[PDB]
Amino acid sequence: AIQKMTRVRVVDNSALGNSPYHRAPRCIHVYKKNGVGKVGDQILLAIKGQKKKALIVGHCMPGPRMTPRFDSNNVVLIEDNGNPVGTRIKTPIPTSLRKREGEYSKVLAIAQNFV
Amino acid sequence: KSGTWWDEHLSEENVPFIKQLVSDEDKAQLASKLCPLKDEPWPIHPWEPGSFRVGLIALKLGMMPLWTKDGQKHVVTLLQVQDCHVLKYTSKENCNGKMATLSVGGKTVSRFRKATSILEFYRELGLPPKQTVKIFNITDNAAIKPGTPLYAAHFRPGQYVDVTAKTIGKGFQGVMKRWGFKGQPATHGQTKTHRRPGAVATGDIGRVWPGTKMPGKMGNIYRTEYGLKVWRINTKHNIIYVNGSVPGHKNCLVKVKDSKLPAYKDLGKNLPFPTYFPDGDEEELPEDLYDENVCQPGAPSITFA
Amino acid sequence: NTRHIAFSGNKWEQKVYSSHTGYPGGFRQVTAAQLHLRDPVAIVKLAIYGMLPKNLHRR
Amino acid sequence: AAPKNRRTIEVNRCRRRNPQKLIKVKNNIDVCPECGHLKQKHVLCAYCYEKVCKETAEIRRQIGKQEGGPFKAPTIETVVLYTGETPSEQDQGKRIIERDRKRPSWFTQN
Amino acid sequence: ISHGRVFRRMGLGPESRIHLLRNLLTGLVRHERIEAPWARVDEMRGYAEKLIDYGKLGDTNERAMRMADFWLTEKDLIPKLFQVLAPRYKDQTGGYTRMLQIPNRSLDRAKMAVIEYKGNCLPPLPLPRRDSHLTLLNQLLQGLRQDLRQSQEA
Amino acid sequence: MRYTDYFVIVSGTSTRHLHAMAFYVVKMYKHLKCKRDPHVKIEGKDTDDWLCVDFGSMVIHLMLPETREIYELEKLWTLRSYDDQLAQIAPETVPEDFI
RNA sequence: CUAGAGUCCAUAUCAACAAUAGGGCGACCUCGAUGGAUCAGGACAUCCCGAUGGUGCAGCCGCUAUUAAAGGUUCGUUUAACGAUUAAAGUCCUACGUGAUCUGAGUUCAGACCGGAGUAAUCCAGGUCGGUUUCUAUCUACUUAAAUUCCUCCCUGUACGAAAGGACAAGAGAAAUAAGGCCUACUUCACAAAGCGCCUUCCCCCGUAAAUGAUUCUCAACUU
Ligand SMILES: [Mg+2]
Ligand SMILES: [Mg+2]
Ligand SMILES: [Mg+2]
Ligand SMILES: [Mg+2]
Ligand SMILES: [Zn+2]
Repeated sequence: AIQKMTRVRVVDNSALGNSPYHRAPRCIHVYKKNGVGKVGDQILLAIKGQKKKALIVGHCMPGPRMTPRFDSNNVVLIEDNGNPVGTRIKTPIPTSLRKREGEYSKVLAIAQNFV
Repeated sequence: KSGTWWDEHLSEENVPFIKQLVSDEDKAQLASKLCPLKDEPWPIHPWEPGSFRVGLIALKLGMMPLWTKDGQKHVVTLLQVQDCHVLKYTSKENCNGKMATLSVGGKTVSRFRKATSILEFYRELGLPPKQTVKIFNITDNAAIKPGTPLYAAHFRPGQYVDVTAKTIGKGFQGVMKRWGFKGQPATHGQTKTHRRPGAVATGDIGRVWPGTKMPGKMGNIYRTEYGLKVWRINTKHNIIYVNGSVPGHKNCLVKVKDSKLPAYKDLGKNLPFPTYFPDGDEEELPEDLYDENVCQPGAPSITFA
Repeated sequence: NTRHIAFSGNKWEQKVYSSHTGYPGGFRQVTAAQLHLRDPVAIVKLAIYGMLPKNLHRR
Repeated sequence: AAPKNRRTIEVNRCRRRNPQKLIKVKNNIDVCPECGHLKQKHVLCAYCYEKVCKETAEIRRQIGKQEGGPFKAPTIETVVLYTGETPSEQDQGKRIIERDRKRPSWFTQN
Repeated sequence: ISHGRVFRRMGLGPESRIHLLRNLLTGLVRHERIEAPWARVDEMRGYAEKLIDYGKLGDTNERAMRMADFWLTEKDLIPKLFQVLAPRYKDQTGGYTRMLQIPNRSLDRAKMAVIEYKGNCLPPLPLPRRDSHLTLLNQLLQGLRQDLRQSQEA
Repeated sequence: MRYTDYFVIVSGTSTRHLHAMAFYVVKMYKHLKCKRDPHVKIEGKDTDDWLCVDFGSMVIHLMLPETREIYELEKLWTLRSYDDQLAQIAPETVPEDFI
């Protein structure tokens, strides 16, 4: 769904993710063997002259059945170790991060809506 | 000196009479084999380790989704067993091999479109001709008398089977479609090179290595899929619900037998041996044999813990 | 009794028989012990073949 | 690419006179039961088909002459009548075509 | 790969293919018997079969009138379809046309065929007939039928 | 809420302290009972400030008190969309055209 | 070979002066038409995966050696540099491996400009712009079943370690690639084909480690 040089939408309230020029950061690397990013995968963002890692929570590309499909590609910023950059999440996010193996309890705790 | 067919010289009043006459005989022959255990059956031996039983020939109907109590969805191929019988038995010594063989057929077809030698072979067997015939390697204790019918109950839910059938033919195809070559870019000066194979070998050998990937015919060859389990079996219609997809198009004949994978050996201890005999069974099987993990359509909606 | 033939010296484990199937990576070399175990009559068959005249009459 | 050497007549004979290059003998030829001319089993006889077309052409010529103008297709049935014929009891209210000829034996009257 | 493709690629394209079939259908309606290349006859046969089904719907049905308007280039044939062809086949539920093979034309040795509407006023075609019931093979099979018939009733 | 049944917040004094708590709780969990349910991995091992562990129906977030003030979690799980920071954020604007 | 480094100490590793082996200027054929794409074949002097000795090998990491070529060896900016990754981003041979499969440059051309030389015409191992080879296949040759890897969990925060730290083996889950199939759903689309979708994928590797035992693991008879 998301690959290199793909624009994404930042959903958390991180000051870094707020663009005063309405300019969307674009992914520069996907942390997977095939370079394809589905819901819950870790990628890299080149935002405001900084190479900040990010976690993707939603994509426009359709997925499996009974899985919610967003009309926009949503990302949430995290630190180099796993802590989120922003404080809270406003847009609804999938609940599939529980089943997936990885560090998803941090974002889920600060998330608000479930879909 | 001139070719002929069955109804070439038949009048208008004779064609329907012949069509129903052979139809009635075919049904009578098929129904006469419904009691194998009473028509002097061969001795039945208990299952032993290292024993191989006979398989089945079925027809690929289609696919339906299937869910489990875990909540996952799996696709299942509908394999229907129709008019499956054992034709002849060859002993180990006669078949000059390590194990004896058994011949199985299915999907009875018209007698008017069969060779004379094949027709007389079926005449003594007392069965209508089958469309395809497959050979199964069995042991001595797994011998079955010829003329014995077979059903989808021969397998059981939770058992892994192997299916082999001819794949869907695609005719002559290029390297991109046949071997998945990357091809060439469509622009930037490319001239008549978008699907060409390109280089085939090196210049020093001055030849082409045998087996080189080249454009040619695809499909219409026999392929086998391994490690397919049985989720459900329909007793009434003799239908097997094998996991995943199987080679071949719809309404194609697929040969089914027990899985040969090393991890699935020594699993026929509880399976019927040498086969299932509904006529001699003490009890009547249920309409549908499900898997422990398979959620029944009539069962209440699954609520997870 | 071609199975019970004897080799002078270490020809059982030193002599090898190399054949090629023609496909890439198809070069296969097996020793006398491996060939004899696989085919008891292969040793005598190959020895005579190499000493027969190399013409159409050999087959 | 150009040929490297001239192909000999021995090679050409092996190719031109190949068994599949030859014309296969047809075994679906039979005599027509009516006219006695040769015909194929699955193909209509040339003699009988052609004689029907000529009669059809003559009737169609009579159709147009009685029609006398395009875009005037009748909204009734049509029955062709030969010399020495009268309209039938069921032949009423249908266009009548007169042919100055005797009805053919193969043209059975309904 | 052409699996399940039930339409032939004829003419200059999908538009030309429809137009060619339409012209053949119009001639078949007007003349009740036409000869054309075998492949084109077979393709046009389905459209000819369905025309009567639309004709049976009645001229007052607006869907059939629009379909007849497009598929009949000559407007005089529309009254004929709704008042001649449809009444003739009102008792018949299918097989309004019969198609036969004719010898190849001398121009290009093409596979030729003839298609005509049943019940036409034209002289009958030399239809192929099956063997008579009085032949040796038929008589022997007839005797088998009688003896089998007398065996079951007794 | 479709997340869990009980949410637990634990404050510690040093990074070794939360790790000590994390290893202690999981060691008892594996040893004591529940062979049927799958095991649980420690989440946030590299993150010194924040550490968490999620069981089948209970989830705990071991974090330093300074992180607790920065990442206020108590009100969000008691007030849904009524939090001060959630009320602070602007709604969707869908930027309009210029002049 | 054993001077010299390595606290001591040739030989855990490095290495001087030397010595012994192996690997791929000449005008011998042709003056009568290099980079990348694709496909790769092969060697091992092994980048990754595997097995085993030594260590200045506690354990994790490392260094060095033996064996092993079945399998794998990334995507981007500029014209090797660094950007992010990976178990790894190997060295080569193959007429640049491969232009009658294709395609940037250079060996240079017909036009021109700058700097330089030349009286000039005109030149330059200085820089720059622009810039045409084609081909219908005659012959040879060829043209359809055994899978690998990473990550996570358990063992286990166990052995080891004063701590810092941190494993083996066996088992489980998930993912990727590759091979072979398929259309129930999603999607491109509709009697069908296809992937972005789904299903299946099964052998060993012999370097050495040890018993008994003669003239001591054995180019002694022998056992694992
Ligand atoms: Mg086909
Ligand atoms: Mg080596
Ligand atoms: Mg070339
Ligand atoms: Mg594929
Ligand atoms: Zn005739």
